[PDB]
This record gives sequence, structure tokens and C-alpha cells, in this order.
Amino acid sequence: IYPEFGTYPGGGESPIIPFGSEKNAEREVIHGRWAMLGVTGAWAAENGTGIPWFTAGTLCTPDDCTAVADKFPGAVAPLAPEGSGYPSFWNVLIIEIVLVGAAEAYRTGISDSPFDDGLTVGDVNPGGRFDPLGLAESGDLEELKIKELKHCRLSMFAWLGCIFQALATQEGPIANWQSHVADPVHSNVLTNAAKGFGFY
Amino acid sequence: LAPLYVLGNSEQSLSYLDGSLPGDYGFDPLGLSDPEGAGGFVNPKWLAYSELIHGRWAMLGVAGMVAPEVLGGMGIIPQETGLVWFKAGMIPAQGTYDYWASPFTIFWINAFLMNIAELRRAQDYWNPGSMGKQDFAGLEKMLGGSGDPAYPGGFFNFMKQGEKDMAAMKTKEIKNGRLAMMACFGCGAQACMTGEGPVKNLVDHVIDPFGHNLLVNFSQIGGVSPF
Amino acid sequence: WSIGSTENMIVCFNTTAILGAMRFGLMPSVKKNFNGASSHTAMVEQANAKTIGSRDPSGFTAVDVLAGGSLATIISAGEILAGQVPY
Amino acid sequence: DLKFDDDWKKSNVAVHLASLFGWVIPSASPCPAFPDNASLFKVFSDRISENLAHFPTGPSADDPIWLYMLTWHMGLFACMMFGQIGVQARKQGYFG
Ligand code: CLA
Ligand SMILES: CC(/C=C/C=C(C)/C=C/[C@@]12O[C@]1(C)C[C@@H](O)CC2(C)C)=C\C=C\C=C(C)\C=C\C=C(C)\C=C\[C@@]12O[C@]1(C)C[C@@H](O)CC2(C)C
Ligand SMILES: CC1=C[C@H](O)CC(C)(C)[C@H]1/C=C/C(C)=C/C=C/C(C)=C/C=C/C=C(C)/C=C/C=C(\C)CCC1=C(C)C[C@H](O)CC1(C)C
Ligand SMILES: CC1=C[C@H](O)CC(C)(C)[C@H]1/C=C/C(C)=C/C=C/C(C)=C/C=C/C=C(C)/C=C/C=C(\C)CCC1=C(C)C[C@H](O)CC1(C)C
Ligand SMILES: CC1=C(/C=C/C(C)=C/C=C/C(C)=C/C=C/C=C(C)/C=C/C=C(C)/C=C/C2=C(C)CCCC2(C)C)C(C)(C)CCC1
Repeated sequence: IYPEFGTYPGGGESPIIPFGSEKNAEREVIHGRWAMLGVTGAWAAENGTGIPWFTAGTLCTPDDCTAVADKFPGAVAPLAPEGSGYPSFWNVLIIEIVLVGAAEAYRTGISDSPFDDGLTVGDVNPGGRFDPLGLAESGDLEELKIKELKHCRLSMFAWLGCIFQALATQEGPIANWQSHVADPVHSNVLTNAAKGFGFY
Repeated sequence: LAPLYVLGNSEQSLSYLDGSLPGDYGFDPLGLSDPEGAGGFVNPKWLAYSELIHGRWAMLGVAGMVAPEVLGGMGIIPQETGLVWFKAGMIPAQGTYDYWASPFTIFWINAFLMNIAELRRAQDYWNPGSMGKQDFAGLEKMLGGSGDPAYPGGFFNFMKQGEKDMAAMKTKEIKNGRLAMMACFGCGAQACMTGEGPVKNLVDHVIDPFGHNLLVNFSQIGGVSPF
Repeated sequence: WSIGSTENMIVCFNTTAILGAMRFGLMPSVKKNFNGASSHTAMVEQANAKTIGSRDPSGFTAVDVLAGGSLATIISAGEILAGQVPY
Repeated sequence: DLKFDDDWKKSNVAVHLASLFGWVIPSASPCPAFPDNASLFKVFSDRISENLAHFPTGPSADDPIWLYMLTWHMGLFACMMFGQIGVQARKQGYFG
């Protein structure tokens, strides 16, 4: 259901853009799960540490990646020994791209499917293996599907936000949010347009 | 059939709690009201009757906690008479008032008055119709009872109120008795902790909920200690 | 101590994790545990405690809540009091 | 049948190695109770070295080697006994 605006892929069509390829539905949902994780990560990283997500791109560089050690709120220990440099960027990126590429190739059937029970390639939400808690079978899986997709679109809008705010304010989404909640009259996009977004 | 009432019911509890008993919501997590294996003071009739007596006594008790304090604070009753519940002569070390007689004389008076009331009530509980038979100074006519020890429709119902919907009213009183038992539990509890009377604890929570609640009161668990 | 402090967050995380675990069958619960089970890897539904009274669609009970909260408080005590010992 | 089984021991090399080394390694791990975060195996080996210099002379009655020996051998033998029990029970139908 979409009383707010638009509709879901199963029924109806967007007047703003024709449906086109089907696989856009699959593409949209995965994009949204990713933006959910990205926005939440931006939110929580800048909540605990304070640094914006976009600046946090340089959180690890081939010369400087041991900086990340113990950069987590309340973390029991640092990620790696402090000042060792053993948490090199080369290592952490290699491990990352290995685990991601394996997950994505198993997702899309590039390589194989290690699990032998269904798990059809090309589905948003199989739920054989990727539902350990049984909340889909518990009920309202379809309601949860609409809920999922709406959270997807909201989070992609939020991520497009966080990108835009970075491009204009250069301050970070939570810092912008705190500034807006403190004095909403004089902390908005248009007063930043009046200052000229820095570039003007 | 509501939240916080399915918590207690189970196969055992629902086996005997049919629902016709006043304010029966099935909440019997323990096997206390099981008719089979019943005996002594853990038989279902005694428990139901004792719940009702406790509820009525708690309603009277909470009303006597709130009324003297509120009425003194506003000024309806004298300030010397508008003492908090636990400083009105219940505990002389905590506090006492100079009544007409000595606080222990009053204790003995109220003791035998409660003896003569409660033993009659008990004999109605055990032998229902027997309380209207023996010549109790010509007052047995209005103390016959009703066959239900919980609800004697004699003198005590002299207004004849709550007759059009007696079942609904029966439930009203059980629920109010439960609420008043919890209320009196609380009033004692935050009289032991806070050291003030229940109305003052109330208004303190109304004004500053985040500075006059339980967790803050842990630091000040005696207020001013009178011992 | 305050809301958001390390001890408060430890105990809140512990109770959330424990209650979720025994709500979704990851920890032994009132309605599903190792009583009359087969091996270490599989718990079984307890017919004696089956339908003991709940309004939660997985059958989560008040005793489940009390048990999870007690165990969570126990674990939070153990973890927090580590580092408070004098030595 | 009712005849005694001469393979009652069921001595498994993998059990022997697993128990020995899976006690040695944890007992060789850092222990902040001991000085310099030394392990139980570390301090025990230190006492063995110190007493092996005087090979005929035994360790003094007050020397810490005895407590380290007891507190290491208990854990070792616990690993040996429980490892045999668990392996032979898993092989059998005790667990699954
Ligand atoms: C200290 C050593 C130790 C202990 C406690 C355990 C414990 C366990 N193993 Mg074993 N195991 C060990 C070493 C040990 N393992 C080693 C070295 C190997 C390799 C040879 C194995 C191989 C093995 C297999 C193959 C299997 C097990 C399994 C099990 C579990 C089932 C019950 C059992 O057999 O033990 C009884 C254990 C208890 C904890 C019960 C209570 C005992 C009380 C508390 C007294 C114990 C005192 C304690 C050990 C302290 C010792 C110090 C001493 C000074 C007193 C249990 C968690 C089985 C399982 O299901 O695991 C998944 C299984 O299939 N184990
Ligand atoms: C809270 C209470 C009883 C609580 C019982 C509970 C929760 C029982 C719960 C369970 O059983 C169920 C439901 C279901 C079971 O399966 C499970 C359990 C869990 C076992 C009674 C209070 C009972 C409270 C009572 C009786 C209050 C009495 C007050 C009186 C008499 C008067 C006092 C005064 O006269 C003085 C002393 C001095 C004067 O100045 C002032 C006044 C206040 C006027
Ligand atoms: C966690 C975190 C912390 C670190 O510190 C830094 C870090 C970088 C690592 C970071 C991680 C980041 C990650 C993983 C991000 C993932 C992002 C993703 C996948 C975003 C998706 C963005 C999606 C967009 C734009 C879509 C726009 C589409 C639009 C408007 C049109 C929509 C639309 C449609 C089709 C039909 C309607 O009817 C009408 C209209 C036309 C409106
Ligand atoms: C699959 C599965 C199977 C099991 O059986 C059961 C199961 C439950 C575990 C289940 C698993 C589920 C999972 C893993 C769910 C993950 C959920 C997640 C990570 C949700 C995050 C949702 C986040 C959103 C929408 C963000 C909104 C963002 C907004 C408004 C921004 C606002 C904003 C802007 C842009 C500008 C300001 O300056 C700053 C701020 C930031 C304030
Ligand atoms: C989701 C949901 C919800 C929510 C839920 C929740 C949130 C719950 C919670 C719950 C909880 C949160 C609970 C808790 C509990 C607790 C407990 C039960 C505790 C205990 C404790 C103890 C027992 C202790 C002991 C001790 C002491 C005293 C001292 C010493 C030490 C120790 C620790 C041992 C609702 C309903 C809205 C709706 C539905 C869904």
C-alpha cells in the first residue's frame, strides 16, 4: 500500500517514470537495503565519534589505517594493537572485497550457491537461510515487505540528503541536524543558500 | 482477554477459573485456587472471601491515608488533626496525637470492638444463616446475611444501591479493592523510603517527576529519620 | 550512573539480547528448552509449559521475561563488577 | 558379548594430542595474575629450569614449583579425562 505517494512494484505504476525493466524492482530494494545500512552507519558513526561519514572515507589509507583502532563508542579494546600499523589498509580492504565479492557472487549466482536448499538467485528476500528468526513466517511478511520497501525508499532519500548536505554545508548530517533542531528558523537549506553554501 | 491478564492464566488456572466469580480474569499463575487438593486456608472460597475483605480494608485504609493529609493541607480539618497516616498515633516513636483517651486505651477499645464484629463475620462465613437466629440485642433481624458471606444483603446494603446492575457493581468493587491494596502497599512502601506522607510524595512526583521518583529516592532513603 | 552511561548500556544490551534470544528460540525458554531433548544442538517444545498463557505471537511468557531479566542482570553484574575489584 | 574387550582403553592419538596441547596452549597464555603477565606454564617451566640446574638437590619445601605443578597437572589431567570422555561419548550414542 502507498497512501503517501506512488505505489509498489506489484501493483500500479509511477507516473514520474515508467517501470521499464522489471529488474529495477530488485535493484531498487537492494539499493534501499544498502542505503539503510549506509544512512544508519553515517548516523551512528557521527553519533559516537563525531566525524562525518564522507570525511570518514579516509578512516583508513595505505599509509594510515591503524588510526581506526579503538574508534568505536565504548569499544572494549582497540581494533588492533595501537601504533603497530598491522591493521594496514591493504589488509582490511583485501579482506573486505573478498567477503563482499563472495557474498555478492553467491547472491547473484556468479560463482555458485554454497547452501543446498532453494535460495533462488534473483529474489529480494528468499528467507530460507536469511530468515533465522522466523519473523516472516511469524506473520505480516507481506506487510513487512511494504514496510521494508517504504523504509528502503525513505533511507535512499535520506542518503541522497546526507550527500547533498555534505556538498553544501560541509559539516556532517548530525551536526546539521543539531543546528536545525537548536534554531530551526535560521538553520535550513535556504539560509545556507543565503550564506551561499560556502561557494558563493 | 486483555494484556496483563493473560500473564497468569494457564491450563491449571483456566481449568477452575470459569469467570462467574466477581472480577475473575484468570490471573492465577500459582496453583493456590485449585479446588482439588484444597484444604486449610488455601481453599478457593477462603481466598476469594479474603481477597474481598482485604480489598475493602485497603479501600478504607487508603481513604484514611489520603483524607486527613489532604484536608489538613487545604485546611478543611485542623492541622494538628490532619497528620500523615504513619504519624497519627500508629507508631508513637514516629508520632502521636493527644486523643480523648490514651492510645493504648483506644487500642483496647477498638480491639474488642473489632473482636465482636469480626467473629460475627466469621460465623457468617462458616455458618451462613446462623447470624440472624440468636438474640443479639434485637439486632439479628438485620444481620441474617444472604448465604454469600462476601455479600450480606441485610443492614449493610441499607441504601439498596447497585441493584439494577449488581454483577457489574460486584466487579467494580473487586477491581477497586485490588487497586486499593496496591495503593496501600505503595503508601507504606514510599512511607518507608521517602519518609513523607503519600500525598506529598504524589505532588512531589507531579512537580518534578525526574527528581522525586524511586531511583532518585535511593540516595535519600530516610528523608529525616525520627529515630 | 545515568542514562547512556556504560553500565546502563551494558545492562540494557544484555537484557535486550537475552530476551531476543529466548524469544526466537536461540536460548532455552519456558516453552522451548532442553528438557526431554535429544542433543546439544536442538531444543524441543515443552508440552507441560505449552500454552501457559501469553498474548505474544511466539508464545513469550512473563516467566520468560523474568528469567531473561534475571539472567541479564546477573551477567551485567559480573561484567560491570569486573574492573571494580581493588587488587 | 560378555567377554572382556581388550580394546577397553580405546587409546586415540588425536585425543592424546588434543588434550595435551589444548591444555598447554591455554596454560601458556598470558595470565595477568602472575608477574609480568606470565603464564602458568611459563612460571612452571621457569621453576623447572631453576631446579634442574641443581639436578640431585630437590626443590625446597617452600619453592613455588609444587603449587605450579599441582595447578598445572590438575588442568592437564582434567583435559585428558574429559577429552577421552567426550570423544568416546560422541563416538557412542551418549550425545547424538
Ligand atoms: C577441562 C576440559 C574439558 C571439559 C570440561 C570439556 C567439556 C565438554 N566436552 Mg570435551 N573435550 C576436551 C576437554 C574438555 N571438554 C578435550 C581436550 C577434547 C579433545 C580430546 C574434547 C573433546 C570433546 C568431544 C568430541 C565432545 C566434547 C563434549 C563436551 C561437552 C559434553 C560433556 C562432557 O563430556 O564433559 C562434562 C563437562 C561438563 C562441563 C559437565 C559439568 C562438569 C563439572 C562442572 C565439573 C568439572 C570441573 C571442571 C572441568 C574443572 C576442572 C579442573 C579440576 C582442577 C577440577 C562439555 C562441554 C561433547 C559436546 O557435546 O560438546 C559439543 C562432544 O561431543 N568434548
Ligand atoms: C498489596 C496487598 C496484597 C497483594 C497480593 C498480591 C500482589 C498477590 C498476587 C497473587 O495472588 C495473585 C493475585 C495471583 C497469584 O497466583 C500470584 C500472586 C502473585 C501470589 C495487600 C494490601 C493490603 C492493604 C491493606 C489491608 C490496608 C490496610 C489499611 C488499614 C486497615 C488502615 C490503616 C490505618 O489505620 C492505620 C493503621 C493508621 C491510620 O492513621 C491510617 C490508616 C491507613 C487509616
Ligand atoms: C556507512 C557509512 C559510513 C562511513 O563513515 C562512510 C561510508 C561511505 C562507508 C558509508 C557507507 C555508504 C553506503 C553503503 C551507501 C549506500 C548507498 C545507496 C545504495 C544509496 C542509494 C541511493 C539511491 C538514490 C540516489 C536513488 C535516487 C532516485 C530518485 C531520487 C528517484 C526516485 C523515483 C522513482 C524511480 C519513481 C518515483 O515515482 C519518482 C522518483 C523519480 C522520485
Ligand atoms: C532479515 C531478517 C531475518 C530475521 O529472521 C529477523 C530479522 C528481524 C533479524 C531480519 C533482519 C533485519 C535487519 C537487519 C534490519 C535492518 C534495519 C536497519 C539497519 C534499518 C535502518 C533504518 C534507517 C532509516 C530508514 C534511516 C532514516 C533516516 C532519516 C530519516 C534521516 C534523517 C537525517 C537526515 C538525512 C539529515 C540530518 O542532518 C541527519 C539525519 C540522520 C537525522
Ligand atoms: C518489544 C515489545 C514490548 C516491549 C518489551 C520490553 C522492552 C520488555 C522488557 C522486559 C524487561 C526489561 C524485563 C526486566 C526484567 C528484570 C528482572 C526480572 C531483573 C531481575 C534481577 C535480579 C533477579 C537480581 C538479582 C541480584 C540482585 C538483587 C543483587 C545481587 C546480584 C543479582 C544480579 C544476582 C511491548 C511490551 C511494549 C509490546 C510487545 C513487544
